[PDB]
Amino acid sequence: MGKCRGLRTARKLRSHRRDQKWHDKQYKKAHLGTALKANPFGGASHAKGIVLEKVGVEAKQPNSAIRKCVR
Amino acid sequence: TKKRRNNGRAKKGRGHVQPIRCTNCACCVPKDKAIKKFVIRNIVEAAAVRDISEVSVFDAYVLPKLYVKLHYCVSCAIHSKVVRNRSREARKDRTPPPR
Amino acid sequence: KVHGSLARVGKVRGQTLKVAKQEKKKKRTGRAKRRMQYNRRFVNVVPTFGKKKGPNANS
Amino acid sequence: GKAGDKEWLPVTKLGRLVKDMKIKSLEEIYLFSLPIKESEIIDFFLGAALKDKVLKIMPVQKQTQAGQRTRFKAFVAIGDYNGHVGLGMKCSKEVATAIRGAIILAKLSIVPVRRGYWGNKIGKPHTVRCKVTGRCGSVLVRLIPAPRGTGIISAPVPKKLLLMAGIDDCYTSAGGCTATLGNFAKATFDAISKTYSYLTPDLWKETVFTKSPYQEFTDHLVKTHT
Amino acid sequence: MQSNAGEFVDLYVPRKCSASNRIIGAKDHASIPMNVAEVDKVTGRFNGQSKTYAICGAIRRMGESDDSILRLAKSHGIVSQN
Amino acid sequence: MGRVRTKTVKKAARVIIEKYYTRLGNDFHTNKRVCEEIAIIPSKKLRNKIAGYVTHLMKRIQRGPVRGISIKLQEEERERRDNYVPEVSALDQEIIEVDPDTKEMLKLLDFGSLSNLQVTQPTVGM
Amino acid sequence: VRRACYGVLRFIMESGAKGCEVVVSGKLRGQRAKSMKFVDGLMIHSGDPVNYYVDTA
Amino acid sequence: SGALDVLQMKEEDVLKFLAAGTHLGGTNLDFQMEQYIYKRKSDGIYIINLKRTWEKLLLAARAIVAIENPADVSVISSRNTGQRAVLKFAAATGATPIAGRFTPGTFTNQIQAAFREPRLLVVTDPRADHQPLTEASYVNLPTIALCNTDSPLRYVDIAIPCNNKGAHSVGLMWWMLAREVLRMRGTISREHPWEVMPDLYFYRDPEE
Amino acid sequence: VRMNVLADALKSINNAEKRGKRQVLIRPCSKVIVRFLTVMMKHGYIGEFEIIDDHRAGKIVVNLTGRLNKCGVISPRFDVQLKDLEKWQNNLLPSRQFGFIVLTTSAGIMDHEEARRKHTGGKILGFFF
RNA sequence: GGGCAAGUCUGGUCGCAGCAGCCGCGGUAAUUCCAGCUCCAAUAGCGUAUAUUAAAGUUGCUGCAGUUAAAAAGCUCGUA
RNA sequence: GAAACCAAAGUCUUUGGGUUCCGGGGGGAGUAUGGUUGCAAAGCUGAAACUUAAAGGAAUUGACGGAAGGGCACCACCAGG
RNA sequence: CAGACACCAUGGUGCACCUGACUCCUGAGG
Repeated sequence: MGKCRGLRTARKLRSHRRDQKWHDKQYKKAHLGTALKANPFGGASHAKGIVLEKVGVEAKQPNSAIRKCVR
Repeated sequence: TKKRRNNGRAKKGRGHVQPIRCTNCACCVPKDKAIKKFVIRNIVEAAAVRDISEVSVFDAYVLPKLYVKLHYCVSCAIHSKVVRNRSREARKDRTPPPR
Repeated sequence: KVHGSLARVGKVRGQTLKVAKQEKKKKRTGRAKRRMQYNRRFVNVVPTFGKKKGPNANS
Repeated sequence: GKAGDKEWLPVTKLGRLVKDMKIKSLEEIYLFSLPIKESEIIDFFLGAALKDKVLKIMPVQKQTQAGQRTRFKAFVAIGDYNGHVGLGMKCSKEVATAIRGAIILAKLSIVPVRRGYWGNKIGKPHTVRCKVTGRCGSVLVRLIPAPRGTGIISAPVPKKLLLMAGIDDCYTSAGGCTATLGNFAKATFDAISKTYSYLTPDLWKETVFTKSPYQEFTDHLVKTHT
Repeated sequence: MQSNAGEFVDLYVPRKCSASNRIIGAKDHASIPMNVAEVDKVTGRFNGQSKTYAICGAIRRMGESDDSILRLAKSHGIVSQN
Repeated sequence: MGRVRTKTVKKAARVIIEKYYTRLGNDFHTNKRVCEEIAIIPSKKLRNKIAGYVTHLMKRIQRGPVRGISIKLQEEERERRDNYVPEVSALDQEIIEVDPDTKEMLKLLDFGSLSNLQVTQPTVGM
Repeated sequence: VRRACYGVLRFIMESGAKGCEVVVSGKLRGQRAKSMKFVDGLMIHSGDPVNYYVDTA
Repeated sequence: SGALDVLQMKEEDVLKFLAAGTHLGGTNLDFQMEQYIYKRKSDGIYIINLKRTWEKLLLAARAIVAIENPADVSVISSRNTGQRAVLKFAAATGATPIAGRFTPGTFTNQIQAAFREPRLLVVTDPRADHQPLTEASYVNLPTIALCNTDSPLRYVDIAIPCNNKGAHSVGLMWWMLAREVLRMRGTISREHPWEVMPDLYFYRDPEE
Repeated sequence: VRMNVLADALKSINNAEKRGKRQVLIRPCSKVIVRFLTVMMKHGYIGEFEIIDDHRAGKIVVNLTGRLNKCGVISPRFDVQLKDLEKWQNNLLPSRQFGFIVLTTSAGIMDHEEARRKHTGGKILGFFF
């Protein structure tokens, strides 16, 4: 358990929960805006681009195939 | 998890101890986390004594003993079978082999 | 890994061709089809024949 | 074709009394809190409206001296829809055998589960009178009574047990490992049985205790031995 | 366990105890009573009419039971040399 | 070393000894024939091992009952012999020294006796 | 497989047998081999009496 | 109770008790036997209260009574000193006898080479008859037992203070028990004592 | 040292009851303890108690019965305006058919059924059933 | 194919093309692919991507965990 | 309590005595970066991209040990041919 | 217990697989 629970300790609970919230990986990435900055989705849902080149990709094991991507 | 409750002999109610050395492997080990062995043995052993008792004259004296308090470190004490591996149930006993 | 060379594409589709059975009957519309499933399964032939058997099972 | 058979062999006072019909129900036995070591007793008083559900057929194994070894572990649950249920686990060499033994074990273990109400008191029990919790391996299932028409709000494996139990309305919350199914059923089994173990103020009123059926039927149950 | 004014819900009514005031549940082990015979006194020779005490799993596993039985027996009588 | 007796032999031997005690001798040759009469044994080597062990048993048995085996008649005889009376119970033992608290146990049962006093060199028995 | 084995096994035992065993060997389910033993009663493999006492096919 | 003067003890019993060495006990302190104790002998050892030994013995005896078949009380001893003891009890009262090894599983095991059906167990020490004591609480059987100040009291209902190890102590208590049950229901009758001596019980006592 | 006195008393009784023990020594002894015990006693959950008087602070010996299943403490106390009483009652009691939430109201330490009739709320002490 | 409701499908391919949120299939007798056929689910709607919410007692006020799984400051004094 | 254990690691879904500290899958990393203390060596605070459905605990059963007590065989040794 | 106690490194892979219903059916008679 391990928390304070007096008759005036509202402030302490309120701030302690806020401070610990940030630890979680799922929370942190989204709230610091990292998701937008690094990846093109987060702040968009679909996005249109121009094809740079067609790539063949000799897929990393396990599974033996040529995966085949575009850039 | 603890594989020995006392950790090879305890050091509880004592905050630190000095280290003793091994008498045949010379390596530092705590005094009460290591094997301590009294060795009382005759001066003329079971070897010499047979001719020493027959040849002696003008004598009436019971044989001296050599007293030495050996200390062995864990690795040497297991090796040369001062102590040896035992059942995990048997470990909970502080009762050792009689002398 | 990284690579760069495409090789073979549409290999399986290059030797499989589609065909059609057409219709004796239309595939049924809305309410009629929903009712038809309940009748075909239960009120027919009230079930007493067989057990442990699927609608498309070969088991 | 194939057909069943039944045979009675007593090794105990209880078996003889049941067949002679000096005991007419399991409820008497439960009250006196005496064990049941014969499947025939349950078969004789019921033996109809007993549904056996195999909860899982999952194999386990141990490694033998030369290569592998494997066996089937079966979980069977049994119960009427009148407030009696059992659970039996058996492990055997083949799937069929494991379930066959499991059924017998399930019948033997049959225990009354008390049925109560959410708040009602007319129109006959639809849930439990008290919230009951059971734990198995760090899984905890908490059964909470629910009012009529709510239905059983539970995961499939606990819902089936509750159905047999005669609890038609229940809220559940389960916390802990959700990957494990044998534990989940076992924990729910612990919970349902606990309803009798709760002392309610409607159950306070005291009784003068049994004089034991062994003592009273002593003369009757001389057949060649008491 | 009654419902309403005194309608019967219930599958059976369980035994109770008076050595710890706790019910004997539902099929439990180490749950048995203890019929002590009455003697009619004065002319001797057993006459009925059992005194029964109910012993639960709980008391027995906590090794209480010996003392308890005496308290129960003495309080309601009757045994010679009290 | 080799050819220690098996369970099959010993079981049969126990059987035979109990139920045919008076018939059985102590001589291999005659016992071997008795085993033909009182049993069907499908090999001579087996019958010989049975017969053999039964003589060895009879020899031990006729010194009274021996380990792992008993004959009903001998059990009856020991029973009757043991009627043994080692007290009659109190000796009488009246008015002798007793412990100072055992004394108050007699005293408050309307008797009393002579009693030990004083403590010297405790711990007691040491 | 199991139904067939159980029916024949049960019938042979019912006729009067000290015991019996039925083995089905070979492949099943593609490319792996399996054996199963469906046994009931008493069976020996010991010495010369096995030839006399047990009939096989 | 019964007819009543000799059920408040008598000198005859007090002499037999003292002779058989019942009175001495262990040196372990108590928390469940403590009530029974009369007084403590100097520097350890407890003097049991004969008054308490009586009442418990009678309550035990009474529980065997009100069964119309005495066979479904199993008298149990694995102690050597009490093998003869229980054998005599079984002749007298009509108990089903268990002398020497119990052999685990006779109140348990559906498939077994022996099964006994009791309703009440009487034990001579539940730290030697520990197997019956454990087995009984798996199948809902009450157990009386002869307990000293270092015997387990768990799964024992009614304890009878007594040394109950060795000598004539185990014998005498079987004699007195048999005498008591026969008084209420037997053919001694009328709550007066037996014409059989305790010496028929006791141990074998090595025969010269 | 002791920052609540209810919490110690309630535990003490329950732990006794588990054993089958029919006595406890609770202390420091306060007005609220007396009041809680009397309401509890009236409904039959515990047996009678006896207050021994000392100039230390008092000590109470409670003779308890096993008609109780749990007496919990709501520490720290919360306000109840008769529309959080309902929320508590469903949450923390096994049915609405039995058990009492015991509060302190300005019209006296009372069970919540009486509270509902008065329509006087206050601070929640604990509960039992 | 499993989670997942409905193929111990038929032809084709054979770790290739593809499938694949995740677990995993496909290296020749593929119930996962590619077509056909059949069946299932929802039905004028359904699929997909993504934010957020529920499930999640995986942020634990109600209601978390910290001997060993992630986690008691070296220890004490001590003011807010 | 998951067990190993543990009269506390008990009085926890029947969840709540007081107060404090730390954790939120595993790696990147006590690294980067700024600040701070230190003569120095060093100490404190302390990220991200990306990577990945297992990292881990405990017990169970096997296999294996140049770990400890054992036995048995001329497919092993001994004495020898 | 209370005689002697030495170097020695390296090395790869798949298929272990999952449901219940007793006849040789007797076949002169039946």
